Amino acid sequence: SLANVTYITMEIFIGLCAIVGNVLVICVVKLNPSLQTTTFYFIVSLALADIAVGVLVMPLAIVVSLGITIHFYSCLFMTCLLLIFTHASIMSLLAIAVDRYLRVKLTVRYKRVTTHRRIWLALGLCWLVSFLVGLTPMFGWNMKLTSEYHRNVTFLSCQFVSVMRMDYMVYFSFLTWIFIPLVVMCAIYLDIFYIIRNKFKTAKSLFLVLFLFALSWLPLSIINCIIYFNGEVPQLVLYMGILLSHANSMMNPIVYAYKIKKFKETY
Amino acid sequence: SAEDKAAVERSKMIDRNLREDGEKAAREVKLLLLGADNSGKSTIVKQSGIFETKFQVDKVNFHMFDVGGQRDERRKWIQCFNDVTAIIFVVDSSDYNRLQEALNLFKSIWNNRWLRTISVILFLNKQDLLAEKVLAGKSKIEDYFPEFARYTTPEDATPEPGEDPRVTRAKYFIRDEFLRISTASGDGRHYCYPHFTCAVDTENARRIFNDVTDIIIKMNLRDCGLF
Amino acid sequence: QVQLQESGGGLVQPGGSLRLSCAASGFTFSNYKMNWVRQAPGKGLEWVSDISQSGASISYTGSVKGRFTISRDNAKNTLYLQMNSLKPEDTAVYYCARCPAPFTRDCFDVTSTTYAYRGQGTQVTVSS
Amino acid sequence: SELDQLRQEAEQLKNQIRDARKACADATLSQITNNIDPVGRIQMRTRRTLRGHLAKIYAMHWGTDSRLLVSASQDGKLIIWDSYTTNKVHAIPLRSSWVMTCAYAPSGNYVACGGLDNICSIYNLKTREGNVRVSRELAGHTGYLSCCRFLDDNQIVTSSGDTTCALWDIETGQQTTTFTGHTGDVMSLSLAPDTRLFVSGACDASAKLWDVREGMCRQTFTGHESDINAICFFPNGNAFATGSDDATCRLFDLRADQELMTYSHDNIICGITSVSFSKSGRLLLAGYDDFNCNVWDALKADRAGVLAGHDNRVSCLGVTDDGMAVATGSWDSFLKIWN
Amino acid sequence: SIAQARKLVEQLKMEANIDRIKVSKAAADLMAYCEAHAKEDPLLTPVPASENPFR
Ligand SMILES: CNC(=O)[C@H]1O[C@@H](n2cnc3c(NCc4cccc(I)c4)ncnc32)[C@H](O)[C@@H]1O
Repeated sequence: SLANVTYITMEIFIGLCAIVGNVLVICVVKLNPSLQTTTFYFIVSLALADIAVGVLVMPLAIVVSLGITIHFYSCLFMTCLLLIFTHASIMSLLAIAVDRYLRVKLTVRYKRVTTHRRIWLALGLCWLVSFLVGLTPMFGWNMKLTSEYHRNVTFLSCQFVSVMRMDYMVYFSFLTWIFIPLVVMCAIYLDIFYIIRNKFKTAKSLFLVLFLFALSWLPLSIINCIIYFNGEVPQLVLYMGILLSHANSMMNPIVYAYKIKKFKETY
Repeated sequence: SAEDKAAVERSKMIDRNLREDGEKAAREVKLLLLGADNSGKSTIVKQSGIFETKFQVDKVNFHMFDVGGQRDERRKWIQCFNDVTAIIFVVDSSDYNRLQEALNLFKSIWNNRWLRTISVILFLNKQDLLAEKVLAGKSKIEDYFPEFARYTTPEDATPEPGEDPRVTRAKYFIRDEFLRISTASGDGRHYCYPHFTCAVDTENARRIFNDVTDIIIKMNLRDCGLF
Repeated sequence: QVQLQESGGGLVQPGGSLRLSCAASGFTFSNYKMNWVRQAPGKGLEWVSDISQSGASISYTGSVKGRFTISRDNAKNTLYLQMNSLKPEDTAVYYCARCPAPFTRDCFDVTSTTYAYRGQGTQVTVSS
Repeated sequence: SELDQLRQEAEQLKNQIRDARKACADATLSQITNNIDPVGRIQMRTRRTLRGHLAKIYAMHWGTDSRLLVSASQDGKLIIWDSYTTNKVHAIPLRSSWVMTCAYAPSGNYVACGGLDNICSIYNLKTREGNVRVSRELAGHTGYLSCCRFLDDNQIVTSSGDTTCALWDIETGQQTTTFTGHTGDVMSLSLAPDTRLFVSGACDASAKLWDVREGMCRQTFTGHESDINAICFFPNGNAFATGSDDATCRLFDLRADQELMTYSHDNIICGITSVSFSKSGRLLLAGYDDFNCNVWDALKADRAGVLAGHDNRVSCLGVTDDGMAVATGSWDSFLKIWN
Repeated sequence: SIAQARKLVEQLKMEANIDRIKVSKAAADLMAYCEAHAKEDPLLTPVPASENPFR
């Protein structure tokens, strides 16, 4: 369990950095009323998801790695909570990208149609879709339906492999909810780049937000695609993928909030 | 607490109307119209106290504020226009004697601490009068601007069809005089949009719309950190 | 009491030289950009030159470039204007105008008719 | 000839006034108030944040009940706040959104506003129909109206950008008295507690003491270097403080006819938009362009504290009649109540 | 301009003929006013939260 000890001790480091960094985001936005703008509602929604990664996903990523003998549905709800608050971070990043697309495409009409009412519905729909993506295994995409062996299994050791299905993780969790937003985010951030050029310091900003999404969500997703095609993956490179998936929630204030001048001035 | 509840209900009703009026106010684009008496700023769009001109381009309502009825000293009342989307600066480009006065006024507006976040839509008006003054040859820019003798027309210039090279060199020199000021201070916070316009020009409202669109896009991108 | 006192103006032959002095009092001279403005007979007020607070940023109007040399002495609180190669169109009442606010790159209203931080002026007459 | 003679006579009179002031300046306010104990660290905190204005606030005036205040923001709204409960009592739509000043009548029945429209608009808050309507528009100023203060329900002194202050009769809408003499445009006015006098600060770096009834300028106070944006009368009426763009606040005494104290620091390079005294006059609260309000010990020239809670330019500052609160409006579209 | 200068001279004559007290006397009066009203200055001496309407 030498790699498992290093994995747990690094999840805490990623998790504590995630919580501390993203609480300071919601504080600045709440302590300065001028930063309660249309821009920071997506940042606050992102920050709430990233805090949820630190407090509800990071401790539960440890519990799914220790293999404690709990009920299948108790383990399923713990693993489902790993996918709710991590897909909420992904949809919040899509929400920022769509919001940044409306600044370049709606032009003068941006601050007229995107009222506070329709952003709360948009951010609420994102969080609602985040829950409905994460609560899909609780509605019969669990491993119980794969075979007739898993129907009668109660009080198994809580591992991700034994409870979650790779059909959901490859086709629903990555190809519908991580790859399609990434294609949209790449499409948004390539269209934004061609408008700022038609009218180096702008390519750097647009690539960073896009590369760190890909650096954090593609390594874990490629691993899940290898094991779905009968391949094999080492456990240490796997743990790094899980660490990279929770590292997005830590690098989000520095890449999204800190680039904003009004935020960086107070911090 | 019977009257206290009514006060909160009245305050919520009042705050509701402020939100409604703020949304209506947000649909209007506030512009500051500035220029000398000979600038022809009153005939730019062609649509007492401070005079307001309302024009709409592509369902976007622009409120152009021409501040008449004030004295020649403007260092205090121009601070009232800190939050306007653009300052529409109109220059009589033909009047060489008052070009430096326009340049000094543009320099003051550009470098003012309450106007340094405001992009300026520059209108180099009276291009028809500027063209006939250059071709006549009686009035020389080099008498008022010795650097015009060493000035060459930029490769990025877009001369009008059938325009004399002397006229093109003259009008772009005046543009570069204002653009020298604009590039010297205000690093990416605000930009200058120069336009060569005449008295009979009918596309100035479109030009303001195109620049204001660029300003608001850059303002929105600056808020999210992208610009 | 902000007081600007011009001196050195007078009758000068065309092509002659004339040095103006602006004694400044009532304000910290080194904190303000200083201006020279004209009053030609029958013409409006024309800005001639400015010098920055330190004295590095110096700009002249094009009619006097190569001929006028503005300078300041913050120690003596004096604003100078060396007017060489004087032409008859330079016949004007020359006022030293102080920019209204300290530590400001902008200089508003120094050419206004009733500007406050501007001296009474000195008469420079360039005639044969 | 005649003009040069008049200028030389004016210089001789100015030297005579300067010599009289120097003869009366045996000691300074620093010397007299050297032995008094310092006020300590005045740490006021934001008790109420009034968040209804959707544009920069240019001015705010307190009511004499010390509970209701009128705020003028450049969105065309005069909001009257119940500062104890943050309730908006009124929201008056303005014909001209470029409002630069607002006044609150001592009776509380009326408010005023003005700005680039060159018109002081008087609004009746006690209409029989129950809705606030404009009662009188005061036209006659040929420049932007920078400040206004009610003496009563029928008289109001309005200072404007036409370099003149005017005493109005609201019932007739006419200037009963015009106060001329400022060469630069007047930016603020401060009524004396007995309302027989008012001091006006202008952009000519001079503050003039006016007699309301007589209509003449009794005393002219120089000493500032730049445009006097703010003026406020000491609670006894024998002195007043000014705020200017030269990053200094100066206290002028009427009966000494000269500056007593300069409230400045080397790290302050921003102009003063608003000044206001406390009830005892010991604290001089001044709003600055560095987004902060420095509380000044008026007797010892020591920065007692900083009211740092605004993200944009502090344009107005008001202390209640009972001294219980300090309202600081600003260009961040928020009013903050401090004590 | 002659009328403007003449009006300035007449105003300066009015301002030069005013009875000015010493700066020491004025300073003493201001200091006495501050010390006589310091107890009733809430900003100077903070009031208890019970009597403060903004607590
Ligand atoms: C989109 N939200 C996520 O990816 C989160 O869900 C968890 N998460 C994903 N993928 C995992 C995994 N994949 C190996 C594997 C091996 C065999 C079968 C199966 I099903 C899976 N292992 C353990 N936690 C995994 C991580 O916490 C992420 O932050």
